Amino acid sequence: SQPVVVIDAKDHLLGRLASTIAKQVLNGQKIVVVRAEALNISGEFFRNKLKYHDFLRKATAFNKTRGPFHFRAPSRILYKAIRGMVSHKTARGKAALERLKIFEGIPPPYDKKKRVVVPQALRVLRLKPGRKYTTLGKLSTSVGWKYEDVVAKLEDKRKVRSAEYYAKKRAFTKKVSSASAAASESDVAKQLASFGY
Amino acid sequence: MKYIQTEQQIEVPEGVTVSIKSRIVKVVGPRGTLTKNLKHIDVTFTKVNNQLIKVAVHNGGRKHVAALRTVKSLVDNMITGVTKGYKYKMRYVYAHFPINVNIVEKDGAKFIEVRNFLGDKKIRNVPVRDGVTIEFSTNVKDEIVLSGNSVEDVSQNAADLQQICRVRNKDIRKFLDGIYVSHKGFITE
Amino acid sequence: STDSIVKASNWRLVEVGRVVLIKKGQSAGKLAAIVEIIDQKKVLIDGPKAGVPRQAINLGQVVLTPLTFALPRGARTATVSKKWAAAAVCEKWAASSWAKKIAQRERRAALTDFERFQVMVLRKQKRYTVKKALA
Amino acid sequence: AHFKEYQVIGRRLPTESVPEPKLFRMRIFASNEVIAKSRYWYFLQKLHKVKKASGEIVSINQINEAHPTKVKNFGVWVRYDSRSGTHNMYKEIRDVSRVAAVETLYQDMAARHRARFRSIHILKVAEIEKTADVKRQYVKQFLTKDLKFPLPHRVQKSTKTFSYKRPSTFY
RNA sequence: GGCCAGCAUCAGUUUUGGUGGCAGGAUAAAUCCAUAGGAAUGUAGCUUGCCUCGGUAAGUAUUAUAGCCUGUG
RNA sequence: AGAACUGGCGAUGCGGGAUGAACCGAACGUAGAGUUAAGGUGCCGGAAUACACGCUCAUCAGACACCACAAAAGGUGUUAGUUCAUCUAGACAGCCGGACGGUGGCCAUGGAAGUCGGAAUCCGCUAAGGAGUGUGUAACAACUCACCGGCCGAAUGAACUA
RNA sequence: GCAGUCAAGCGUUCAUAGCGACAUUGCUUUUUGAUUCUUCGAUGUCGGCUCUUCCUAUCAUACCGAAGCAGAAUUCGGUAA
RNA sequence: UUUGCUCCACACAAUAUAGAUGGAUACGAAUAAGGCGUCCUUGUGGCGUCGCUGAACCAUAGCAGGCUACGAAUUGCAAUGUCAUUUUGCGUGGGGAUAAAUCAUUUGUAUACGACUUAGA
Repeated sequence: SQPVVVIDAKDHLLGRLASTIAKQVLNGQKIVVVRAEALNISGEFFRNKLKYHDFLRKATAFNKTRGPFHFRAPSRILYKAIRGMVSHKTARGKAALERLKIFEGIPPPYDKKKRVVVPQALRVLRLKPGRKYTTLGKLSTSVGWKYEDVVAKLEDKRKVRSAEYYAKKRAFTKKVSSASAAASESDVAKQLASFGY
Repeated sequence: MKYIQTEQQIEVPEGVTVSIKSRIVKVVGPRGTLTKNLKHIDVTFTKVNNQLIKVAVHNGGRKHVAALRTVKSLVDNMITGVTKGYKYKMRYVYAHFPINVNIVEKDGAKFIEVRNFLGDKKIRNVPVRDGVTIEFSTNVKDEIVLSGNSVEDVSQNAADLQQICRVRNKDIRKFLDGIYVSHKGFITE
Repeated sequence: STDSIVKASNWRLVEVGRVVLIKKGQSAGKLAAIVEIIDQKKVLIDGPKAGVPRQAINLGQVVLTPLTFALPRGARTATVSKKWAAAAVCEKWAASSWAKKIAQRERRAALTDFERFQVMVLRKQKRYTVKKALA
Repeated sequence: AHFKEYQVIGRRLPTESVPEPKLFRMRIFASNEVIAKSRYWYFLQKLHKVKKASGEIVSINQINEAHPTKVKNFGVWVRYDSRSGTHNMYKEIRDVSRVAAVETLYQDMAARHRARFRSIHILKVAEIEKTADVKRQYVKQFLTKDLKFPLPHRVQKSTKTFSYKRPSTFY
C-alpha cells in the first residue's frame, strides 16, 4: 500500500523474489530492490556456475554483439530473471520495468528509508535446513564482477553510520515508553484498555 | 526413515572450559586454546554438567547422524589437542641421494625446504601453518617431528610435505624414495 | 575450571501433557491438550472444557504453547478435564501476553464507530500529557 | 480417496439343485457402495466360479470403528504387482483407525514402490494387542517411556505478501 | 412530452451465503455412566548403598497416595 | 509398400497439445447471462507460492500420452521390502593374552621341523592352540592366524527383489 | 564405422597388465544401401585451390592414473578440442 | 538597437500524465537461534521478558475546515462534483552576465567523398 517498496534482498531466493516482483510491478507498485549482491540461490556453487558457463556459451555466431548480452553483476542477473517473467517486448513490460530500480548495496537515498522482506521467497523458510545454496556475489565474482570488494567498503560504512543512529534512537525511545507507562494509569488509559489499546 | 533423537555425549576433563554459542566453539586448556566453526551443520548442545556436554540431533535421516559422530570426534580430538597435544614423527627414505631438510626464514615466517630430492635442483619450500611447532630427533637425525594442537593442521602439513616430494615418471614400485609418517602420538603421553 | 558457556535452545516440545492452540480448523482458537503421539507429524488431542472433541490432528494446524501439565499416556476425556481444572491451565493461559493480545485484537475488531471515535478522543489526551512530560 | 470400510455378503443365485448357496463375506476398504460391490465381485471371481450376473449381493453395510479415539499399531499384510513381477509385503503402521491405516498405506506405497490402487490387494489388516510383536523400527521408536521431541524449524505462513521484520524460527 | 441514470415492486435464468425441521445406519459407532476380568511403555505402597521427604538401582505390587485395555449392560 | 472393421483429414473452423491437416475435447447463424468439457492455477498466463502422505539433491537431475527417442550390465547412494541363519550358554566388531609338547610324524638330500617341493594327516595337553594361513635364513630360529580365553554387553552377517 | 556386457581361453605359473572367441545389448549418419516426401515453368552436379568456424570418437602438446613400467623406449585409460 | 541571455520573486495562461488525496514509519546478524530491560566479578555473562504477525505505530473534530478572545440549508433523494506537478508562452519590477562553432582558405602526423589533425586578425 506504499508508493515505493524498498525490498532488501539478503537471504532471499532469486526466482521466488522475481515472481512476486514481476506481478506487483505489473500491477503498478514501484519496487526498488536493494542489496542484490547478497541474494541467495538454490543448488550448489559449481552447479549454479555451470548453469552460467552454459550461458556464456550461447552467443551469436557471426557477430557476437547482436546476441545474448551476458551480464555478470547480480543487479542484472535478477533483472534478466524478471525480464523473462515479463513480456518486455511490449509497451506494458517496457512500462513496468521502468517502475523497477535495482542496485547493489544500499545507496544513500534508500539508506534512510525502511526496507521490507518477502517471506514467500526467503531461504530461511523455504529451503530445507541442511541443503546447499550459493551466494550471488561469489557467483558474479567468479564470472567476472570487478566491483565486490568496493561494495564491502561501502556497506560497512553504511552499517556503522546506521547502528549509531539505532542506538541514539534506542536511548530516546526507552524513556518515551517510561513517560507513557509512568502516566498510563489514569482513566484515559483504563478506558482505552477496555477498548483494546 | 527419520529418527527422533540421536545424541552423543562428549566428556570434558578438568582444565577445559568450552564456550559455545551459535555453534562457534571455543575450547581452552593448559596447552592453549582452539576455536572452531560449525555453522554449516544443524546440531544442538546441552551442558548438563561441567564434566560432559550432551550433543544431539533430531530427526535428520541418516545424513545428519552420519555427521553427528563426526562432530563428536572433531571436538574430542580438539579437547585432546588442547589437553595433551599431538606430534607426528616422520622419516626419510632413499638409497643414494640424501634429502637435506632445513628451516629457512624467507621474507615472511618459517618455510621448511628440502634439497637433493633424487638430485633435483628445484630447492622446494613449503609454508608452515601458524599453529605448529617443529623439531628434529637426537637418537637419530634422519627424521623430523611436527607438533601442535590442531591435528587437522599438523597432519595436513605432514601431508603437504609428503605430497610435494613424490617421484614422477618413475616406477614408484621401485623408487621408494621420499619422506613418510611413522607415528602419530602426543607431547604429554 | 571456569564454567562452560553453552546454549542451543529451550524449545516447546510435543509430549504427553502439553497444551496447544489451533490456528486452522472447525474449532480454531480454542485450547487443547495432547494425550499421546501417533508419529512425527500428527497426534491426538482433547480439550473437554473448551468444547474441543477428541480428535486426531497434524501439527501444522496447531501451535505448541509453553505452559504444560501432567497426565498419563493414553488418557481419556474425563481425566483430561480433571487435570485441566487441577492445574489452573486456563488461568495460567489468560495471564500471559499471548492471550492478552488475542483478546486485544478481538475487542479492537468488535468496535462500533462510536468507540472508534472515543479512542481517537482518548488518545489525544494521553499524548498531550506525554508531550508535556517529555519536554 | 476418503476411504470407508464396508461389509459385503454375496450369494450365488438360487439354483433349484441347491437353493441355499453358502454365503461369502468380505470386509472391503473403498470409497462407496458402488465400488465396494465391484471389488467384491473382483476378489470373489478369482476364488469361486461365480460372476456378477450369476450372483446377488445379499448385504452391504458400513463398519465404523469401535474405538476411533485410540491409537493402535496395525500390521498390514499385502501383495503388490510391480512393473516386473508380483510380491508380498508386511508393513506396520501407527494410527487410530483401520481405514486411516489404509489411507496412509496407499500413499506410502505409491511413493516408495509406485504401485497404484489397481495393482494392490489388501490381504490382512490386524491390530497388535501387545507392544512386543511389532518388528519395524519406525514404529517401535514411538513406544518409548515419556516420549518427547521438538519441532525445531518453525515457519509462519504469511497472510500478506510483504513484511517489515525478519521472521524467527524458534517455536 | 422524448433520451440517460438511481431507487422500489414483481417476472425469467443463475450465482453466493446464514438458518430451522424431519428420516436413516449396529435406530450411527464413539465420549460419559454401571459392572466382571487382563495386562504394562509398572502408578502408589513395600525391598532397596547414600541422599532432594522413598530422588536414582531393580525386584515386588494389578488401583492403591495415578491411570489404562478388553468384554458386557 | 500392401490388405480387413470403425473413426477422422481431404471438404473443418473453435478450446487444449508452445507451434503441427489427422491426436484429446467438441462440430459453427448474430449477440447477452450462466455452467462446463480436454488442459491447467509461481510469472509471462486468467486461475490455490492451496492442503495432506512419502521419495529424489543429480560437476549433461526431472517435469502435457500422440511427440520428437533411449537400452543390456552395474552401484553399500538412498528408501522400503523378501528369504536364511547367528545369538546374554556372551557371537558379531575392535584392543589384550595364549597358539604349546609326541615330533625334524615321511620323501625330494645341494637344503624344508609346515612351509623352492610332492605322496600324505594321528595323539597328550586342554580354555585352546594345524603333522599347518601366510613373511622368511643355503638351513634353524623370529613374526602372523584357524583355534581359544580376558575388556566388551549390543546385536551383527549373507543372498535377493524394485 | 564406433562402443559396452558375459569370460571359453590366450597370455613363461599367472581369465581380465594387455588380449579375448561362443553369444548379446547398443551408439552413429563422415559408407554403401532401401524408400520416393520436397524440387522437372532447371536449387548450376566431381575433384583441387583460397578461407572461417565448430565437433570429439585426442595423433601431438600440459598435469595425471594404470602394466609382464628397474632406467630408457613403449602399450591402456582419464580431465581435456 | 539588455530587440535579445540568464536566473530567482508572483500574475495568469497553455500543453502533458504507465495513474498519491493521511505517513516509503530507517540497525546489524543468526535461524538446531535472537531482540529488549536491568546487574556486572563487561562475558561467546547472570536474571527477567517478548514473538505465535504491521490486524502494528504516529496523527486524525475544525465553511474540502472559518469570523471571534457567530454563520455553514433551497447541489430540492447520487452524477469526479475540481485542489495533484511537471514542461512551455506572456507582462510587470529586483537582480547578475557580455561568447563559441561551422562553411570557405590552409596544413598532411590523415584521407574514396565526408571525416581526423594543424595554422591564420
